[PDB]
Amino acid sequence: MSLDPQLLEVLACPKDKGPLRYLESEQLLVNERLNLAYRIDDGIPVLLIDEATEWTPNNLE
Repeated sequence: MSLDPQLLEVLACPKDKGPLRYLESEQLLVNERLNLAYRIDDGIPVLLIDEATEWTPNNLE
């Protein structure tokens, strides 16, 4: 199927257990349902319960 799935694998949220959306540009893992983001810091993705930071969510009224 081409590409390199080995260097990716499946990264899921520790709480939601859902697959995080991988941003290749800045190595960001965002849960699109909780609107929370996990950072991959120097090759190490910090997947913790409370280490999730607020990301740009849905717009307001």
